[PDB]
Amino acid sequence: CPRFLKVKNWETEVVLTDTLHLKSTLETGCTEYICMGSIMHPDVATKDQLFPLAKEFIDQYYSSIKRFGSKAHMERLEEVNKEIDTTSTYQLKDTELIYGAKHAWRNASRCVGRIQWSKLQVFDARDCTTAHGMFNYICNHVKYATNKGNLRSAITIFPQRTDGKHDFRVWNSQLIRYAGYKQPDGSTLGDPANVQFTEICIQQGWKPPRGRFDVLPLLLQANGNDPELFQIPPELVLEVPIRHPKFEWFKDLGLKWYGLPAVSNMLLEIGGLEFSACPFSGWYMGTEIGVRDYCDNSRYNILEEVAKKMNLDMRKTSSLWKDQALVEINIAVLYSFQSDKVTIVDHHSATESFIKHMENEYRCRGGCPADWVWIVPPMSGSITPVFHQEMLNYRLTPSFEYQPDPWNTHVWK
Amino acid sequence: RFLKVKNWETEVVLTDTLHLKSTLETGCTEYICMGSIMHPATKDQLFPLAKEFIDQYYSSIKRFGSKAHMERLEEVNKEIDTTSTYQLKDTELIYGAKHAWRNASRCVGRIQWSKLQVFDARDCTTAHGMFNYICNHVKYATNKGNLRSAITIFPQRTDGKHDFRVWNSQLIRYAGYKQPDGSTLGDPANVQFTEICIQQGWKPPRGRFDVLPLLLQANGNDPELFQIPPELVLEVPIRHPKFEWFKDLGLKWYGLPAVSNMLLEIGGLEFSACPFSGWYMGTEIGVRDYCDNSRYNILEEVAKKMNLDMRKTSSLWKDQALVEINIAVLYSFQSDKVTIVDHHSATESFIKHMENEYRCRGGCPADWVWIVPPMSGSITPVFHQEMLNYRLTPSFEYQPDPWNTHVW
Ligand code: HEM
Ligand code: HEM
Ligand SMILES: Cc1cc(CCNCc2ccc3ccc(N)nc3c2)ccc1C#N
Ligand SMILES: Cc1cc(CCNCc2ccc3ccc(N)nc3c2)ccc1C#N
Ligand SMILES: C[C@H](O)[C@H](O)[C@H]1CNc2nc(N)[nH]c(=O)c2N1
Ligand SMILES: C[C@H](O)[C@H](O)[C@H]1CNc2nc(N)[nH]c(=O)c2N1
Ligand SMILES: [Zn+2]
Repeated sequence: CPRFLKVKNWETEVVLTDTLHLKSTLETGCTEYICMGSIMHPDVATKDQLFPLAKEFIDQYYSSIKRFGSKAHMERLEEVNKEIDTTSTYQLKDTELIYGAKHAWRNASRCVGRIQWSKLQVFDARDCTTAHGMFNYICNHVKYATNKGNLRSAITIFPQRTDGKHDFRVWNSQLIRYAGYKQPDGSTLGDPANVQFTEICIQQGWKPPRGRFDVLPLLLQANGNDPELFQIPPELVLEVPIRHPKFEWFKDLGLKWYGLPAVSNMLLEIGGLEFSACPFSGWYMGTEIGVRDYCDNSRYNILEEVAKKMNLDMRKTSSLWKDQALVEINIAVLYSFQSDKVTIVDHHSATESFIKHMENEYRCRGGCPADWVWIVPPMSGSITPVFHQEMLNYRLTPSFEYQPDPWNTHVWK
Repeated sequence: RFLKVKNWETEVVLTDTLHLKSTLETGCTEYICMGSIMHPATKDQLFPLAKEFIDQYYSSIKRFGSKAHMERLEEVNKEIDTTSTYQLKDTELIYGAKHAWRNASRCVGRIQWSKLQVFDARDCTTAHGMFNYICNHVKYATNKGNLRSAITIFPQRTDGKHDFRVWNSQLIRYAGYKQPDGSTLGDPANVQFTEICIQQGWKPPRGRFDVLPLLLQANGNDPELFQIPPELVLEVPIRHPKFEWFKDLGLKWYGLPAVSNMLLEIGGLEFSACPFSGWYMGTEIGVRDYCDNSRYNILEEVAKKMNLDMRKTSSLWKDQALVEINIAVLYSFQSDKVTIVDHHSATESFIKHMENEYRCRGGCPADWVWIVPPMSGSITPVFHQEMLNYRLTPSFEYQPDPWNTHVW
């Protein structure tokens, strides 16, 4: 590979030079003859697989703290090496855990919020043994991160994978999400994205209120055991009713959303160690709710209803009634969060901050991997600066990864 | 291997085999994706390329290994041997041109690919000739508002010193002027080209929407200036169906998007001059041309007139203004009976096209970064459509601006 790759911004003419891509560790899925950049997704580590992965990470940590080649560095290498030899795995120090979590975020190509990467509260839950204990750790996380509306980015990290039959898993895709219910007539109540998970919860014993915005229970698996249900205390679940600054009728739509986006189904990989339960949270970009959650056809799908209340001509697509309604909905989401003082960022601010982050990263780190397809917001793409910015995408480690759904793999006891 | 693409909204899963055919590089590697980067002969090289193309042409007309097929390969071989090149048949030319369009991974309008009027201009020898061919193209394609896709193909490259080139980036574009106070009048995208026209003798009206002259290079000679006859230039005054004040902005655009700086490659042959044209998707003008910061940049002016609060970005004043502008553009073109497609309609057609191509051809190369419209992305079906990008030939390629290579 070429040592220097250039990216250009076609709006500002600014040219950046990437050297960091040489540290790329895994495959993107693309080849020389085909690009898979719009594909959504294109038994444990053996001792010999584990050695060089650990060393790579340890070197990286010690390089970051300006102690590369030091006695403490060489000693840590030796201690790790001996641990893998005698136990087939190793345990990270707290400092290394914190560094690795922050870097998984820093390395997340698809995240437009990474300017904040170094400000991440890390909770070490590696001493947790039961699903009840996971619940306790999770409640504390939610309360800390919510902070009465002044959100704080955080991650809680449960014990790493051992033999793969003792995995810790949060079965929820996010800590807070709304139930979806399929009706006998084929219609869907609540959030259609969550129907499958909802059915599992009901089967596991959950009594469903069967409403439109029912906060799902936690379904928590510890040490490879069967998962257990827990209700999050409602006072810990911060929600915002959606209203519009001009349209008095908007509140009559009865919409609301939760303040804390807290993804709980990813896998954190550090130094070849695998943390299958590592729920993390930041705060929302408005479009996540206003465009995707509300206006996707396979989600809440509210465009028609809003357009009708806006008295728009909905007969021809060329009237842009959809686009017109889309903007008002996103105005409403941002207005409601700001009014209740719950942290949220609009897509203009977020993308402008990302450009500055990207430029800084190129300066100090020699690059910043970015997935344009994900970075560009789902509305008004070209009026944000990221649209015009060439990006290079590649995978650095530590990283957040997708993993299979736990109900697909779990061995029921 | 067979590759699958999934639509995440419909859950439809298509299977791509067509990608196995590509031999050209994309720029990405196993470790680095360049999907958002805008830009990632000899007898010996020439014959296999010719052979590949003849083969797929005769394969496409259901006569692979026919008597005609064998003879053509032999004929082409002799011609490359004895002349260092070869000439396409008319049929091959037309097939080649339609397929370059079909294979254009960045084009959302490809449902139309087989409907393309091909104007053969390979007998052209002078800039005056080029002008004549171009006028006929514009007149035919414009068709009084009922636009018709067309391509005019000028003689292929020989030694590189005698290229035919249309120096304009589009046949019809507006001039851009650098003002004493450092601002720009008209279209900033064309400031450089405009300056070259001025220096070559063009007397500029110095307005906001001055139709540029044609600057035409034939056979490697110095380019020459021509004024397109105004009656051939269809333009649309932009008004809004609800905001009576919108027409007071004095905005307009031309009806015919006619890209003129690309290179058409067929069977190893290079057509450095091949202006082609279709019709507009509204966002091209309403989002990019009008609202890009580096273009006409009208958002602030429009938002003023809408009396929006422009203090905080979270008011989404830009997004509001953007929608209204695009409403105006569509309404204006439609009211004037000038062909235009909205991004909802176009992306919808593109999905149907993809379905067609997977069914009959085994896939469809597509560049999601370009296919998804620059506004309202995820409320169009292409946002939710996984796409595989790969390079098939015949193709349209970029080439350098002629003023960076030409000696006078
Ligand atoms: C602090 C404010 C943050 C903002 C505004 C933000 C913004 C975003 C947005 C808008 C996306 C696209 C999500 C989607 O469309 O589904 C995203 C993706 C992502 N974010 Fe961030 N984020 C923040 C914090 C975090 C944190 C704290 C982490 C981890 C420590 C993180 C890691 C990721 C990852 C791994 C993805 C890719 C998600 C996927 O592939 O499904 N982000 N972020
Ligand atoms: C008939 C109606 C057509 C529509 C609605 C349409 C639509 C579009 C749009 C919106 C783009 C993106 C352009 C940009 O953002 O700059 C594009 C790209 C492209 N189109 Fe089409 N198009 C049409 C006809 C054609 C024709 C007739 C040809 C050639 C024979 C063609 C070949 C291409 C190529 C090569 C690109 C890529 C341009 C580049 O790489 O800069 N299209 N099309
Ligand atoms: C349909 C689908 C969607 C997704 C995106 C989920 N990722 C959301 C996410 C992740 C991290 C975030 C961090 C901050 C924030 N505001 N939003 C964040 C949102 C993944 C997989 C599939 C599948 N299959
Ligand atoms: C600034 C820049 C822009 C571009 C995109 C031009 N693509 C226009 C185009 C091409 C073909 C079209 C076909 C139909 C249509 N409606 N519009 C069509 C518009 C490429 C290179 C550079 C550079 N440097
Ligand atoms: C098909 C396409 O890859 C898919 O719809 C992607 C596009 N870009 C995205 N970008 C973000 N931020 N989030 C998404 O879910 C998606 N979906
Ligand atoms: C940097 C990025 O590749 C560039 O801005 C692209 C993005 N997608 C695009 N898509 C279309 N249709 N037209 C464009 O000019 C661009 N520009
Ligand atoms: Zn790629």
